[PDB]
Amino acid sequence: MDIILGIRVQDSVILASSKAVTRGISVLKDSDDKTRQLSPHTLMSFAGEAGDTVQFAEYIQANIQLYSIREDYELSPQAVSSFVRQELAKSIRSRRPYQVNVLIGGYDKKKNKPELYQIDYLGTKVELPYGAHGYSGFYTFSLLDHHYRPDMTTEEGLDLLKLCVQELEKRMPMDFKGVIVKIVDKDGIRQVDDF
Amino acid sequence: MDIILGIRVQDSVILASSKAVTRGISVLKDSDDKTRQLSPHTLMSFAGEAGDTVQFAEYIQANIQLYSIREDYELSPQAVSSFVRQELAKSIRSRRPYQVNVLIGGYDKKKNKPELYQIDYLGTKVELPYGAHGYSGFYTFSLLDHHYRPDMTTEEGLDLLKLCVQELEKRMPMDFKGVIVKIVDKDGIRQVDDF
Amino acid sequence: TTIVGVKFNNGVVIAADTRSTQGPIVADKNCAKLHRISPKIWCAGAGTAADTEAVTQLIGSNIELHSLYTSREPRVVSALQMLKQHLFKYQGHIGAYLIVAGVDPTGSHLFSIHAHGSTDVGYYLSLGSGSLAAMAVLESHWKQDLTKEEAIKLASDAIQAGIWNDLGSGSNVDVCVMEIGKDAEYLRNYLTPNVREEKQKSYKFPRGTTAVLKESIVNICDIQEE
Amino acid sequence: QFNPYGDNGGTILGIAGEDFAVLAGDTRNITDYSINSRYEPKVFDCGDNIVMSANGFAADGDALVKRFKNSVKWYHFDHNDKKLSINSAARNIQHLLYSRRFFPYYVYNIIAGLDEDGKGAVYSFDPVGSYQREQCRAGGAAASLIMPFLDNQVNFKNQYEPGTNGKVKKPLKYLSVEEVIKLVRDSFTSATERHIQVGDGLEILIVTKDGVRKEFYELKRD
Amino acid sequence: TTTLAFKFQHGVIAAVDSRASAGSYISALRMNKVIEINPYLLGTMSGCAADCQYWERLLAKECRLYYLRNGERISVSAASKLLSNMMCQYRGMGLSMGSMICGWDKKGPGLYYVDEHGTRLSGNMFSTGSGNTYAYGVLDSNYKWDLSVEDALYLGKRSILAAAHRDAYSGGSVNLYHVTEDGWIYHGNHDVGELFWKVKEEEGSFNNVIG
Amino acid sequence: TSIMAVTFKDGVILGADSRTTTGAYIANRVTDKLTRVHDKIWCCRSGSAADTQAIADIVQYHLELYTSQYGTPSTETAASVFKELCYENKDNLTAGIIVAGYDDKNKGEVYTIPLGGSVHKLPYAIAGSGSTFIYGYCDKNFRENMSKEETVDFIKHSLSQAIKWDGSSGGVIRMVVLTAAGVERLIFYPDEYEQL
Amino acid sequence: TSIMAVTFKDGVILGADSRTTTGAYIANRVTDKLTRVHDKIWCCRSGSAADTQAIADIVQYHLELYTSQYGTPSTETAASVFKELCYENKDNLTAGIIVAGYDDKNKGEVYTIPLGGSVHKLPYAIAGSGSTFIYGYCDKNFRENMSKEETVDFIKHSLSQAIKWDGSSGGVIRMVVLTAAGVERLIFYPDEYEQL
Amino acid sequence: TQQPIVTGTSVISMKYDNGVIIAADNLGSYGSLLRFNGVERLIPVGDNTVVGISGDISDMQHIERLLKDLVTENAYDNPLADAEEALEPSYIFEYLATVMYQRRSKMNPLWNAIIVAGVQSNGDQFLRYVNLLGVTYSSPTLATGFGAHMANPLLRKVVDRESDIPKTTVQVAEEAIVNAMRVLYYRDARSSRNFSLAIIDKNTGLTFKKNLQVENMKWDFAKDIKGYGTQKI
Amino acid sequence: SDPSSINGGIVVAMTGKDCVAIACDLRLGSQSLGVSNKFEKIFHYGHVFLGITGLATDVTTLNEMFRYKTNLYKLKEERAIEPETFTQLVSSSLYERRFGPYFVGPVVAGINSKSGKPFIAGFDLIGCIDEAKDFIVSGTASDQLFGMCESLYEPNLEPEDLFETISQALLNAADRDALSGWGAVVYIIKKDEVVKRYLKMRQD
Ligand SMILES: *[C@@](C)(CO)[C@](*)(O)[C@H](Cc1ccccc1)NC(=O)[C@H](Cc1c[nH]c2ccccc12)NC(=O)[C@@H](C)NC(=O)CN1CCOCC1
Ligand SMILES: [Mg+2]
Ligand SMILES: [Mg+2]
Ligand SMILES: [Mg+2]
Ligand SMILES: [Mg+2]
Repeated sequence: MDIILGIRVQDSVILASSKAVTRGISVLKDSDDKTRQLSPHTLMSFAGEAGDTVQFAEYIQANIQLYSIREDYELSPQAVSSFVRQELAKSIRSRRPYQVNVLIGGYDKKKNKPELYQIDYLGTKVELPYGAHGYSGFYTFSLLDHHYRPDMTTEEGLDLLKLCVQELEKRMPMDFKGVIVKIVDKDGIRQVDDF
Repeated sequence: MDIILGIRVQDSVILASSKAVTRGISVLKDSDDKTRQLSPHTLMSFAGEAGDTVQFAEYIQANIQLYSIREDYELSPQAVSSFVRQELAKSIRSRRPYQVNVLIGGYDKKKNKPELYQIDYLGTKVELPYGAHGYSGFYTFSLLDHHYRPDMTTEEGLDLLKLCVQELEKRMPMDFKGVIVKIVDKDGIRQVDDF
Repeated sequence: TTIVGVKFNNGVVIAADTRSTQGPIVADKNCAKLHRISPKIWCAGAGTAADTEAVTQLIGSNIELHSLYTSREPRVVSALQMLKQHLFKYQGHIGAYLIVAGVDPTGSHLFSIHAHGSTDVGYYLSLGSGSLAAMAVLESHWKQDLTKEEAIKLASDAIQAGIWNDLGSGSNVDVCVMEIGKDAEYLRNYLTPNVREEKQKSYKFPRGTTAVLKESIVNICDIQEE
Repeated sequence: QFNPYGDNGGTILGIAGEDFAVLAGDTRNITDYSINSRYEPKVFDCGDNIVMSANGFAADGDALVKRFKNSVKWYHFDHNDKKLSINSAARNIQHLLYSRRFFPYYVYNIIAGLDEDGKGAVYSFDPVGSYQREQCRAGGAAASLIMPFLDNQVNFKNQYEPGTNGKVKKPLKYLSVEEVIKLVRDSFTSATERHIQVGDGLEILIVTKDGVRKEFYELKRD
Repeated sequence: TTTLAFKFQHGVIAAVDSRASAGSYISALRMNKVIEINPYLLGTMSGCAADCQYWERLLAKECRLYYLRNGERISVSAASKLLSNMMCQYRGMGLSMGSMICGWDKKGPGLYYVDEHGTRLSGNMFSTGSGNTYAYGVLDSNYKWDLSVEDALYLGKRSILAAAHRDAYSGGSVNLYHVTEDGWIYHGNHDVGELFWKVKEEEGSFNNVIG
Repeated sequence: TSIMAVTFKDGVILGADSRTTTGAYIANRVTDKLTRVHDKIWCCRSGSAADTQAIADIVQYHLELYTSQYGTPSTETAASVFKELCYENKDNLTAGIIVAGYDDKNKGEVYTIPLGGSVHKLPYAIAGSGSTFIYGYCDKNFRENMSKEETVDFIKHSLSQAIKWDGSSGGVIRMVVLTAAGVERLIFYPDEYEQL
Repeated sequence: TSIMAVTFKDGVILGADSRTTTGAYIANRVTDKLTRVHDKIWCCRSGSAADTQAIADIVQYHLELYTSQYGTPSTETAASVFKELCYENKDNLTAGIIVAGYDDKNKGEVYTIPLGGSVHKLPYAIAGSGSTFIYGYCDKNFRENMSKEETVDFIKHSLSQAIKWDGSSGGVIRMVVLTAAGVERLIFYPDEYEQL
Repeated sequence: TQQPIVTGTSVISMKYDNGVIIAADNLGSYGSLLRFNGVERLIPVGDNTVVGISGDISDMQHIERLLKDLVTENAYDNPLADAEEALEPSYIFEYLATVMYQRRSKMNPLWNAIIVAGVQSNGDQFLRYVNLLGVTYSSPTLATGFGAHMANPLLRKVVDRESDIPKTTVQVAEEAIVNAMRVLYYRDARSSRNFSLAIIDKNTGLTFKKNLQVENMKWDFAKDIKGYGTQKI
Repeated sequence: SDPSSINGGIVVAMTGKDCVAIACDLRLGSQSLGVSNKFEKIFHYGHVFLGITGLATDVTTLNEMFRYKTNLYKLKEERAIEPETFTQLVSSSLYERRFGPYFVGPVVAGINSKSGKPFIAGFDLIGCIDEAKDFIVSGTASDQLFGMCESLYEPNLEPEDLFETISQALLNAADRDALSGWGAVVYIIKKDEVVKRYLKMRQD
């Protein structure tokens, strides 16, 4: 798929992901949710080749959910991101690699800190205050470099995110049909229904 | 460029053309007018490879304007369309062909009839009640086939045209930044400033 | 195509089949592959059909003008030389493979010529997709000092070999005999061994079977008086 | 580089009647512009009142027929000499063809027989296994020549009743075996004229409740 | 091909064309591009006819086994997913199959789009095949949730007609289906030749065409 | 193709097979590969028949025109005209030509002109696809100032082996003898040369 | 490469040049292309050195094991083992091998195994890039039941010409004589064979 | 997948009233080089079958061994190996055809074209073709490679259809085969003068003729042919 | 990509008793997309009819070109051109572009005004003439037309019978071709009257 953004503020992580799905020359769907909840305080958005994205995401989800049941314990965002990276680094040298880029947004309940990890299909992991995949960063990073502070509120994070989407909507040739926004904080995961 | 539409109603021809211009991954302009007035009652919209479109359009414009001054007389839309077709049919077997598709909308003052001609870069001319170039017809022709009558008013033509643009905006992956609409009738050429 | 050329006692004979193809489809079932360059110089062509005609008509035109200029009857070597120099110039892009034969004041002649401009002399020759089927017959039955009637038989037998055994060849046999001191006789459809059998049924329709929308008279006449 | 496929030409034709079915095919076998055989049978009696023909690449066609005949044999062994119905044979062949989805049998396959209600049936396949029951089907080299003729003369397409002028169609009256064989012979005579790979001979297999009968007719050998 | 399917108040409509191509040659005028998996499940077809038939008939095998083991009818969500998982095993091997899984289950009416890439999308309306853009134009401008069964059947029928007309590789005939909670219902085979002229007169559309 | 030209006491002899192939099909089994460009200057042709025929026709034209103006041309002069064509049009030609002629002053001379357009004056020369198989035989058996009968036997035996091993070569063995006495054509059939 | 094996009255003689090339560079000018697979069964190698060495090593292993179990193997048996390797691995090999050996029962025998993996029993055999130039010479000069000295001269003259014309061939001429008397190695240097 | 190296050219055959005839030249070509001049490409199997093979010679030698092993294996625990349960031409052919089609299906073909000629138990003539693709066909006349293009036309003048077989004698059929071999020597660049011929008759059994030569050749007319057009001398 | 099958279309011509017939479909497309259902492919220059299939730009171009050439022919010769002569003009004009051809499949049809003899002819894109007695076909459904014409045609048909035969040959061939259809026109030609009929066919 196309655009996935992420921003880590004071007390939460915010993930924005496009709604469009295109087959051939036709847009089949304009309300697609490009994300999966891995655990109550960990969310993963994804973008890449058709089919591979969801298959990979659901496969990761199943593994983390299995871990949670076995240990009766939630893995830290850092631990989950490392597991995901290894699966992708394992995948890149396979017969047919999984062509998927992800952002992992989580709230670490132990450290009481939000955390955002960016991982590409090669297995290239980086922890960031804000991140993006594909061409999304080319348009948005200049705004984020300028406006981002680490002490921002969730509301300020959403306003800076609106500005990023507006810039994308102005200068990108592709119509990605807006974004679904989700917030990850101490209380868990929730969706912003009006954006 | 991307989308150009045309519709011939009772007493006028209406041409709609996208406003977007893209270089690389960036949309440079969102207010571009993809049209040239060939004569007071003849308008030509165009779409194709970068640069070639405007060069060809302006070259045609200069030739028709030269004819008008020489004879003190306006060529019929049919005559102009034939001249344009010959230039394109001449062009296709050149060393470097001009990669331009056009719609020619004109009002014939002699016959008191609106006329719409569709010509592709090969020099393939057809007179139509409604027409389009590229992928535009794939989305819009089904609506036009259903809703079009030959006795439609200009206002009804604009409403049917809005429905076509709305369908394009829903099902096309590319953001073409809306359209500039122009009407060609007995009184000449005018632009609809609110669309 | 299957085409052949056979020399005999007092002249030369050429022959050809009458099938033309568009891949595996038969476009024409009674094509004419025997072309006239001059009255007593005929050629048979295989390969690109338009090229064999065009190149034949061009050289035939120039040969006629040459004959008029020189006040002499045209020679086969002249047609041969003009053809090969033309074909050579286009480096095989004019796909004309011809058998050229004729009689002139010098005698009787038989040449083959390829698309790239190479010529060849012989007493018996064959060209086209059925050239191997025909040449098998020629190599089996040809001899020195053939009569006119023996040569026509050999030629048409060679073409038949192509008709039956080669899918690129079929239908009828055309022949042209060029004897010294005589007019050349062109025997169109000398053999007709492939007539279609009667159909089992007539597919003539009842009048009114086809649905019609509009009728109109077409004005083919010029603008009228009064 | 080695090319495992080839084209042996030929053309086949299946027509379903009210209480009978025919499967016809020319007897010519070819490579490129050469003739291999003027009489090489292409339509086979496979048992259980079923006839079959695999047109295209002869080696793959012979292998498929050979396998289906074998499938019929094992159907009797495994299911108490039960008769293999034409619909069950069709489905079985789909699975034989899809076995090689990634190295296909390069053949257009047709089978004919009678359904369980005694009516005539023809089934048509593509090289990878898609099948469907039809009334009329020509397959092979001259399939595009023959099919339009059958749409016209079997299903009365584009034919209307005189006087009405396009308002009322020609009614779909059934065809007799004698009428069908005329259309088959005229189809192959016409195909032989305009297609170089078709000719030499025509072998027709007719299927009725009484059994499988053969008829042979000569064709032009050029 | 052109296929479409959409959810509405009284279940789901499914409409398909009937043409089959072999390049420019029309190999079939009357092909069934729907599969009755069970009395409450339908499957549309677009792409390689062989792939569509084999895998959806194999899906029907797997849906029947589900009923025998669990003593309960399979959901549309689960059925669509079994199919998408089959596609993922032959991922990259060259299959060509675009299909909608239509049905009624405990959650009400269900509609899923599945393709050869393993894509699986839930939605109220879908259209696949070479002529899907033409069908979407008619659907998008006339679709409502508040449609009557009579109007809904006509919409899907009319949408295929639109595509059959313009798209060269769509046509032949229209096959209609209506899925209810009592099961699906076949609403006939409609020749496009006859339907076109009928619709032109009654609706007044296709003014550009002479008849 | 198998072609050769050999000088001897009284002049020079050209020799060649008669096979022309289009792949594995023998298009002509009685070809004449020995071609005359002047009264006593002949050439042996190898490579593209179209190219070698076109060239030899042009050379024959040049030497006919030379003779009209300046009298009988030398064999060296003929070889130069061949070379000038083969060298300047090397990008569009595939021609391997042996030139052989007799003067009264220079006697028998042999020039070979391979693919590039280079010229090499030699006592004897061999060329064509079948020449590869007789480099050893010809080198061992060639002598200078042989008699006519010895030279004919040398060419006959040599081409006999070339034909034996090369599929592109075969048919009859044609020869042309160039001396003061005149121009003699010879021919040797399979039943004669195969049993050598 | 230029290799050959010739049968005669008292047995068989193998012969070869000594040049190994990597393009136009002579990597080795004193190569030993005559290799022993058994006491009186030797082979001449042509093609890929890696492939022909690997094969000959395997064959030597098979015949050593054959001898331990079943006694002295025939020359035909040795040729069969070569063939079985060359034929079954033809897609990954480039090896042209001549096999030659002496029995008391069968006397001198020669088998050639070209690229495909086919086997051909012959009176004499030639192979390698330089063999092309001596097909004519060898055919004309070979006789059956020659003496040892005649056969050595035949091989010496033959390879002399192959070396003369083939750039891929050269150096010294090595020979191996296989008779009842035993195994004799010979060597002939350029100054000897070049002046022939 | 491979390419053929040392090759054998045309194999030609036909039916006659009491049996079949088959013939093939004794050449093993190495591209344009006529490398091997003593190669037998007709291989008898028992006293009732002859297999003629063209194409790759190494693959031919492989097939030759499969057949030799087939005879050995048929004799195992078979008291009627030289009588009722002897190998038939139809058995030998179907075996080869099974092998050829399997090899092409593994994309590792035997690069050959094979004609199995023989006479069955009931006196019926057997003549069938198979090649590297596993393609099989039967006809009154059969030929491989160039023979298909040049020999078949000549042999079909003798036996154009099935009804012409009883009318064709062995003297006429042999004459036709020998003429065809001459024509191939004139016109096939990868052919030789020397060839082998085999006759399998239902009465007189298997007659295998070796070291045959093409004779009565026409070359004399070559002396008159001069130049390529305009040359007179 | 293939210029001869981008726009699609078909033309067929037949001879009858003292009459000829020529017919064409009306479709013009951009591959799968149908653009026009009014693209007539038959033109006439006096009493000589020309049908052209293939690349539409070249069809339009050639019509304008032969109109040009026939108008000049008439001014100089002081008479209308005949079918046999026009056929040679088409062949000449096509071959002069031998190495940059028009991607077309022309079909000539007409009656000689002097001899009264019916005449039809077809060409390849490069000028080779196919002068047939029975029928000529051209287009993307040429294989289909060959099968229909070869089976339905019989010689010496009357105008009103010939109409039915050619109409059914065209209609049923077009219904087995994706790139042909969308309407059809048939010209029935006699020595001094010509009728033009539009056929009713399926619009898919
Ligand atoms: C449109 C017609 C687009 O072509 C549809 O998608 C249609 C879908 C369909 C058809 C029949 C059953 C189920 C679904 N597709 C085709 O007809 C398909 C198009 C096609 C052709 N080659 C393709 C390659 C990849 C993707 C699509 C391809 N055609 C076929 O599948 C052809 C090969 N099959 C048949 O023609 C099968 N029938 C021929 C007549 O006899 C019965 C079998
Ligand atoms: Mg990264
Ligand atoms: Mg034939
Ligand atoms: Mg359509
Ligand atoms: Mg050296």
